[PDB]
Amino acid sequence: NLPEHWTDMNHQLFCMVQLEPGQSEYNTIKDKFTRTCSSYAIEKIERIQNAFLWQSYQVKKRQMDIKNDHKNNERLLFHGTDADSVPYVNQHGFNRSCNAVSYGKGTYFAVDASYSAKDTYSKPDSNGRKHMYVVRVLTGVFTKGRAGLVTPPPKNPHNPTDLFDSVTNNTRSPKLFVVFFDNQAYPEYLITFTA
Amino acid sequence: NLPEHWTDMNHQLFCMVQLEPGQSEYNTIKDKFTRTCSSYAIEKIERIQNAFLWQSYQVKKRQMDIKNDHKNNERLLFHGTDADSVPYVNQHGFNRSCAGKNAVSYGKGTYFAVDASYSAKDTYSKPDSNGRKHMYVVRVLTGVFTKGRAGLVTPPPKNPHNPTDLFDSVTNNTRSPKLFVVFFDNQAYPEYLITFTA
Ligand SMILES: O=C1N=NC(=O)c2cc(OCc3cccs3)ccc21
Repeated sequence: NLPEHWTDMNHQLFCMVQLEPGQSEYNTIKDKFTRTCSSYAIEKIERIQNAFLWQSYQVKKRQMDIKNDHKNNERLLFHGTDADSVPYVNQHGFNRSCNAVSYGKGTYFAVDASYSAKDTYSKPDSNGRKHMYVVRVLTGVFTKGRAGLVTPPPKNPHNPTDLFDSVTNNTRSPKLFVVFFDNQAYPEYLITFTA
Repeated sequence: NLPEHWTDMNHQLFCMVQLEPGQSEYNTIKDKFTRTCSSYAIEKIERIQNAFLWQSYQVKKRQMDIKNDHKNNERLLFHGTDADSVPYVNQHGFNRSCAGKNAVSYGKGTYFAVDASYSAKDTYSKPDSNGRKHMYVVRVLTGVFTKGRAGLVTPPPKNPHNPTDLFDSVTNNTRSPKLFVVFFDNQAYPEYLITFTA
């Protein structure tokens, strides 16, 4: 059930598609980035077409929509990484088993591109190029995190296996989210940029 | 896609079903266990009906079946655990982030045994305060595997010049496998829970 806006993949299951500057899709993703990163230089934006990762993510989304008895479980967030991790993320997505982890041992995603644009996250490569993903994240119902969590806390410790979907730094005004399970995050676009 | 011989769960997403001795389904599990654990006695065997874990597992199996083309990717293995872990595994499956270091480590992941005798060690199936020991029978997507190494946090690449094309799992010995380690969520479906005693 591959999305309409994907382009044909000649019966293959993985491809990175470079977006055409000035078209609707490129403009929308560029705007999300330049909202906080207007001083950077965008080299290119690529659409990640990973059939298997999409499949696994959409199953978790359908499950969370049933569990939570509503949609609104999804947010678009940013994730900066080093060049040597980009092939892994494109093919396999995010892995908690692979920086500060103050809110738990999961994968971190930022509300603002400016945060992911820090050199500690989007490490500039031997040519000055920096890499940041635009990510579909199943944040669902969330609570404040804490150091040492390996899963989100329970919603009520009377039922210890019924968990929050994610954690955050601040529930009223979140700036980061942490997810603790594979296929809770789909890397949708890769931005290559310089300072 | 739920299997047609499961009990009707009446819109519920999760149920444990107590099996009857003398049914083929009970007897095959009892025989698989007693092949190496004849000194122990089974209290009960429960079929685990977890709709969401099943869906996510069967998606991964279909993907590995496509990618590997005509491999037997699935093995039926054992996993001993403590009573405190049983409610989490029943609902959420096998989480590598909660796994202990194994006495012989072939990587940082969830361990599954070929022989029930391995899982029956008190180190894994810790007796509870009533002397009950707990062991899962698990469908595991072992896929294409190689000998593991203690450093691993994912299976190793098949080819060092293509680091993202991975083995599906690792083992202690490729010629005579006795354990498998998996490093990803929804690569193992907890199918039965054996409760047993000395
Ligand atoms: O874009 C990111 N890429 N990798 C990260 O590890 C990461 C981590 C991150 O917040 C980590 C914390 C800050 C304060 C306390 S905990 C934010 C963004 C990213």
